[PDB]
Amino acid sequence: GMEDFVRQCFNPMIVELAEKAMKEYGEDPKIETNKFASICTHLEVCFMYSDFHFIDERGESTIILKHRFEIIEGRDRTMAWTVVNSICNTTGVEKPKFLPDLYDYKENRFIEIGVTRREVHIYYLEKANKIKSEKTHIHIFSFTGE
Amino acid sequence: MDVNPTLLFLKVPVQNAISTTFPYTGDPPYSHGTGTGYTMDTVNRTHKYSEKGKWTTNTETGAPQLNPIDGPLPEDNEPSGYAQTDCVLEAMAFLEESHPGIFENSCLETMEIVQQTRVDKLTQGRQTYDWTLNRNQPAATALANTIEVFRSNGLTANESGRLIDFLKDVMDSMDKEEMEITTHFQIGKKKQRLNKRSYLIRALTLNTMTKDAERGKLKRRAIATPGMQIRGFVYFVEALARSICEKLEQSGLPVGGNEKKAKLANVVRKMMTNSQDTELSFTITGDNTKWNENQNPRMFLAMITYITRNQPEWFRNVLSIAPIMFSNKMARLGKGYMFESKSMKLRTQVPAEMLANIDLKYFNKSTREKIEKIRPLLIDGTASLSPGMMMGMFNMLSTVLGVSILNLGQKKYTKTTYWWDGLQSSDDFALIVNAPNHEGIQAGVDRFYRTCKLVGINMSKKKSYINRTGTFEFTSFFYRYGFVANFSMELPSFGVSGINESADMSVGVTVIKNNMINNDLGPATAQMALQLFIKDYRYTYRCHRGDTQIQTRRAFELKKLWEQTRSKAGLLVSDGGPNLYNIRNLHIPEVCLKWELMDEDYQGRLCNPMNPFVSNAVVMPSMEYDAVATTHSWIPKRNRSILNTSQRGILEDEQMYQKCCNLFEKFFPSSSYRRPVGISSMVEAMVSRARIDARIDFESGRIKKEEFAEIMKICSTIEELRRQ
Amino acid sequence: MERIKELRDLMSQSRTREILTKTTVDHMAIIKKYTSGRQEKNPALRMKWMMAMKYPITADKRIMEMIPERNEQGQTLWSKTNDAGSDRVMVSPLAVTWWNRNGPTTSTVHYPKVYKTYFEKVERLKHGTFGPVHFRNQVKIRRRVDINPGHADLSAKEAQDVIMEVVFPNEVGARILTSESQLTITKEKKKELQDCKIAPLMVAYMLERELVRKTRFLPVAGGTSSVYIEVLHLTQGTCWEQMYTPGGEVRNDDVDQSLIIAARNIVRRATVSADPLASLLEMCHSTQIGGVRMVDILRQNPTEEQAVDICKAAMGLRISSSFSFGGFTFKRTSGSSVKREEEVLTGNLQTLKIRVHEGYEEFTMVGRRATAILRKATRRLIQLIVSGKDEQSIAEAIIVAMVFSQEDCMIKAVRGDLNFVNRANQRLNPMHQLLRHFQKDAKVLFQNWGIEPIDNVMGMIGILPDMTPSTEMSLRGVRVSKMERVVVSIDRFLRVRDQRGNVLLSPEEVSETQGTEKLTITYSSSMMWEINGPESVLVNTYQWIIRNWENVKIQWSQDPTMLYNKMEFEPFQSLVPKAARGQYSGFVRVLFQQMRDVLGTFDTVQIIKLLPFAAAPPEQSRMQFSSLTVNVRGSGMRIVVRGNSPVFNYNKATKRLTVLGKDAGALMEDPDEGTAGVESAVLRGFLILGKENKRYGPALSINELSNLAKGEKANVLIGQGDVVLVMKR
RNA sequence: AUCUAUAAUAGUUUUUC
RNA sequence: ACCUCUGAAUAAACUAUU
RNA sequence: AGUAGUAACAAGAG
Ligand SMILES: *O[C@H]1[C@@H](O)[C@H](n2cnc3c(N)ncnc32)O[C@@H]1COP(=O)(O)OP(=O)(O)OP(=O)(O)OC[C@H]1O[C@@H](n2c[n+](C)c3c(=O)[nH]c(N)nc32)[C@H](O)[C@@H]1O
Ligand SMILES: [Mg+2]
Ligand SMILES: [Mg+2]
Repeated sequence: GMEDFVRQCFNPMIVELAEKAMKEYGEDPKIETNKFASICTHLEVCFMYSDFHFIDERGESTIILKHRFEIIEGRDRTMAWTVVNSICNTTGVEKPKFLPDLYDYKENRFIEIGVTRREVHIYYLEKANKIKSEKTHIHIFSFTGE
Repeated sequence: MDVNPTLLFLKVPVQNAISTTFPYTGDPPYSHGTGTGYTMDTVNRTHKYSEKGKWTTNTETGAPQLNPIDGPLPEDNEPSGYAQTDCVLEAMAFLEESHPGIFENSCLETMEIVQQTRVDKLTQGRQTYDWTLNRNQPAATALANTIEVFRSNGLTANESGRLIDFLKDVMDSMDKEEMEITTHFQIGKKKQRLNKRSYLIRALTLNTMTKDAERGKLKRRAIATPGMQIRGFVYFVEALARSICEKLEQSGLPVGGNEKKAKLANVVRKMMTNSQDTELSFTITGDNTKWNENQNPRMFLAMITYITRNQPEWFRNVLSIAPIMFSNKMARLGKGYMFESKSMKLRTQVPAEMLANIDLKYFNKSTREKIEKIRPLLIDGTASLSPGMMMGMFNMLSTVLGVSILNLGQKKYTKTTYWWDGLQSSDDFALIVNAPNHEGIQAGVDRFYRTCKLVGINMSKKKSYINRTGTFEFTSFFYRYGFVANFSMELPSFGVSGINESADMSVGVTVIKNNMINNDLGPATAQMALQLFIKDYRYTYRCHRGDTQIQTRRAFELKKLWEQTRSKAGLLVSDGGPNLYNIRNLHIPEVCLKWELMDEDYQGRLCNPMNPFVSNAVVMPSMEYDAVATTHSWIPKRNRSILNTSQRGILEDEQMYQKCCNLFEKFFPSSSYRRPVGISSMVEAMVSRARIDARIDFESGRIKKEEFAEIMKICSTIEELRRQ
Repeated sequence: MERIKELRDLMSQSRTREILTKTTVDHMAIIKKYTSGRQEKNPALRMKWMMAMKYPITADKRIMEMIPERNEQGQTLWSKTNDAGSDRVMVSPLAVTWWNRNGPTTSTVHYPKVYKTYFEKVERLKHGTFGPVHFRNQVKIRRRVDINPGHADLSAKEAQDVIMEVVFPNEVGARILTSESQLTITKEKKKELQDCKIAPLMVAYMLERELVRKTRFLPVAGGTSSVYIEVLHLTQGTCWEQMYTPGGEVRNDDVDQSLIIAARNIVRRATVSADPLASLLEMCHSTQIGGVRMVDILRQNPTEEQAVDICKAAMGLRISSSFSFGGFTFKRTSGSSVKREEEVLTGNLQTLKIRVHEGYEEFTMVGRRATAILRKATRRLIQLIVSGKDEQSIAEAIIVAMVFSQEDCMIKAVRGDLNFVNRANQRLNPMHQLLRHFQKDAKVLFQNWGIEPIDNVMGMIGILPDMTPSTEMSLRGVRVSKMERVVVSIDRFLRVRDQRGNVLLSPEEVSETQGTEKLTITYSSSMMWEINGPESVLVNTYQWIIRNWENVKIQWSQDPTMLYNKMEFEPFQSLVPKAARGQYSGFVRVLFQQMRDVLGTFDTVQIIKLLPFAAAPPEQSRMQFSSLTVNVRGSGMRIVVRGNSPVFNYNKATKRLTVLGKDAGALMEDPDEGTAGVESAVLRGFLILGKENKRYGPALSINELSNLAKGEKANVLIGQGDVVLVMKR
């Protein structure tokens, strides 16, 4: 019954993006419902992170033009890697070994967003060991407000 | 004196003049009418080879199915399909015991292949039996129709792009109560709604036809075209069989050409060296009688089950689907027959779908007997064919079975003073038997024959012979202490291939060079072959020399081009120039061979990218046998027979497909070089690429803010149009 | 802007919008191959049929404005009829040949750049040098040769990734170039193709022609490099060889490989001569490698190899007593070895023979990124002291040292489907296979090697199986540290001694592998096959016996000693196993002597078959031989003393002698041939009288004939499944 | 020393009474 | 009857070329 | 009639 709640609560765009992301790797949203909810929450967090942000003519952060963040989540691996490669080539930023979630133009770095049901620190250490990069920024949320 | 060419073999050994025995200068035999007679003969013969088996009625299709597995052991030397399942499992077990880890490693490689293969693998091939039209279609067209039908029926797991997801969609379609399709007629579209059993019969159906242009056969034979539902499963099973065969020394597949000859020679010499000097050695030039009409899909399922032991369940299921579908297969009968009335001087086509309940007075005696024998099997316009592998399918799994039977011939298994080994390629084999005396040789041959009978393999006695080891024949390769040259096999390749002028010139010279390297084509004969090819090339393309008066429609233009040229040697043969090829420069493209002899303006016109015949730039249109594209790389016309049919909307559809594909290539330059991958739609991918590129161009200052805003506005308009 | 406007146009139309929305990128390939069906079955017949049509050729609709409808003679050049499934129009070949004489002319100056490979072929043929044509007994062998060399230190996939990086930087996906070769080539081609004005697809195809290796199996004689393969039709035939040298610049690695092959062949052949040094010198002065004299190459080639160094020392050149193994230059500071073949069982349950070096030895390892000192005994690593640069360099050095040590732990550490034969069932070098296997994944090797506590000597660090610098326990016998030619004298028997007097090299140290040359090796002497491969050596030896059968027969009848000492048999004797040369020679000489004393038992074929084995110094033993072994590509191929054999089969119907499947010539029947079925050159001390004779009990074996005495007739199972009556003189 | 790129096209091989 | 259209793509493995 | 050979062509479709 998780899928019914996921479709009822999350808005249709995020649901479609999560369904596409799961189908890309053969997963069925009807069967894998916990993963469905996880991906929907991850996409919702990333889109809340990105939206309502712009860059002025000077080049500093502003809140309401070009958006401050380039969204890499919610795309198939081909387009996501196209965006990552193009940004790295045009900006000189180091190319990550794994697909990040956002690119921040102001800080000129990649951001790896994480939403965790466990405590923040263990998941943060897991992601830090996984990527093996000191440049890819990591930002971890939690359902408990940590 | 009466001339007897055959007497040449009295002095020249037959293997050294084996080219004389291939009459490949005349036209090959063809099939003129229907293939229904041959298909019915094949079905009747396949069921006759298994007639003592158990009869059942399929609960899902209603088709009568004959099961010869574990049937009575034969008492004679007639062909039979009564393979014993325990014997096949024991052969697999001993093959695994002689090569530890072969099945495990093959399964690992095949698991990787299964997980990584994309759906567009199915487009590789000429024709696929389209169940939505009950006839053959181009593989890409059949796949597109199947995907469209599945999408209209809510079967969209193939959108991932993986082949295994397409197979999941096929399995899900098998459970749909009703499958809907679309039909055209004299040109409107009509919806047809199949039921569960009708769709199931269509999905298990293989098309049949006759084989045209086959050498060395007096009588014609039937061939099969697999449908869209089974192709992926057969591909995965054959991938596993290929992984197994690559690890087997006796396998004749999948190695071809000089590599195959070297492998076979090394294996034969290793067998000779391992043989003791104090024992006899005999080799059997062996064929099998009706290998594919006696092998059973149930035994292939058993082999796959033994091979995939201790594997994940999904892998076993995806490998097992193909034998299961093949043991429930139906065969299309074909075109039918034509009836001629002599008195009323009329002829008419009788469809094969009416043979179920047609009066038998029209047919002759033999056809009437065929129809009487096959009528119980007929269902829904097809024939139930449970036993047998139809035609040219599962060749490498057959090779695996044959190699297991060969492997059963080690002394640890024979447990006597004789032993055997040899080569296996699908159904053809060669066998080497060692024994202290002739009695042991006879005993070993008998044991091999009886073991093959046990696993359902019938050695063709009338097409096999045995002699002292040192000469044999295997897969049309003639071995006389080593493989001999056979020029007649490659003789039909010489000539104008029929691509275009440049490609045909390249093919001619490359064929001459390759036959010099491989088939012992001597230098003098190579020069004469070059002369003959040039003559045929000039006659075919109306491109004789400018300084000749051969009256053709093209002769005036070539005369004009010849007159105005200053350096005649620089002109291509396609333009009426001379032939500069000899033995030393057979490997060099013609345009490059005489590049420095060309006039500047003639060369500029010939290699002009702005010419209408080929789609600082260079001429580009798939440039096989065409190193440098010129105006001679044109494309001939397509067949226009489809304009008289109801499928003439496919032309407009493919025109729009090409338009969309070229527009997409305008956004992803590497798409033509390497095939793009992705689950997103074409418009979505193009819009995302346009947005990221516009942002980067603005950031690097290549475009100004106004153009960026215009691109963003057009992208927003496209997004709005996308939903509506 | 144009792209987005065209896309907006397509999204406005209903059908194109449906295609663009419902088709994913994966299905774009399917719709790209989508067609109504090109009914092409016999393209040759179809082309012959279409060339009789008025307009068999399609062209773009711009031809109606670029080419007139009719020429001067009024012949029509194009029609307004459209091709099926397209907007292209139907045109005549007259339109193409009209364009080639009246069309607009562009600048074709970039064509040699875009198609550099084909014009490179043209230049190589243009500046090539042709030598004489020699009619010989060619022996071609099916081997993997390269037809497109591509780049040396690249594979097809690595080359493709490099091409994608160079041409399509934003389409590379997730690939990151790791190999230093890839980074170097990528930078070089990016700089070279900077500000290039060619279409990116064409640039990618150029880089594919330049960088992508392609190898195929072909029946090849002579050099196997690309420059020789492309002219293989010209240079090699069934009965002739055309001397030819390509006109371009020759790669130096090919020169090194061919020099190694030639030096090994020359040294192995010279070892069996009476004076090895003089034979080696006269062979090195008569040898050419790719149109270049061998002596000049030796004077200007820094190649570390045993046979190459022996050849250098024979000519007074300074040598470096070194060799290569797994990308490192080894040098034996002290110790000695004797090779010995030992059969071992691999970790993945494979049985193979490995050349095991006995004795205790010490070495120094030098590599482009690491350096080590190695001490070892027979299949046992005493200690290894690596002083590499980074973690991966030290890991590679440790792996190479472990494989070199021939440790049984290393053998048992093999996992997976590691094959030790070629895809064409050609035996591979076991050490190379072990190196390539453990250089892919060496976790199991390090796990099974063991561990050992360190005593903290000089501060040299330890190493753990997961490549960490421990200070308490390390890999067994492995320690981690931190970061010249010599005048020699060569003996008459090719024994190289340093100035002090210690032995540095010897013929026994020369590898027994029989490889093939990248560049054609031309040898100019009486026997052009004297340093050829084993198959050519055997075929040409027996053909030499056949051609010279008259005087050879006379000498065999009168003065056998000089016949056995012919220089022509020495290339053959280089194939007989060293330990068995004397035994075979003595056995064959006794057979010949019995054949002379028993008149009428004169089998010509027997003498021809057994003569080359009598060229060695005889050793007298009572052992009987039913077959004599000859090393051909690593496998001992037997020649059966009685009856035909895989190496040697004589056909009585054709009177034609075939060796290894190659015709060697036709014999002529002698008047003194024995047309009585009596054989005297099959058993060392027994004369074959006739067929089976049941009077003398059961048949026995050849290896149990010592108990028999003078005149004791018996039945022996000599040969392939035959029993005959033999008697003792 | 190793050495199945990918793809397209053509060609070759693969029979009961 | 005029008129109009049209001249016909098995499977697998391999080889060659791009 | 002829081609041809286990079934066709000796024009087909609109
Ligand atoms: O392509 C072949 C050869 O030409 C090429 N090669 C050889 N040398 C060079 C150099 N110097 N530069 C570039 N290329 C070179 O490498 C290929 C060698 O193939 P193959 O002939 O089959 O191998 P080889 O017979 O040389 O044996 P290999 O395994 O490579 O070992 C080489 C060398 O090492 C000696 N060796 C091994 N072991 C374990 C030894 C030992 O324990 N003790 C001593 N004293 N020597 C040992 C081998 O016997 C050879 O001498
Ligand atoms: Mg992510
Ligand atoms: Mg056969």
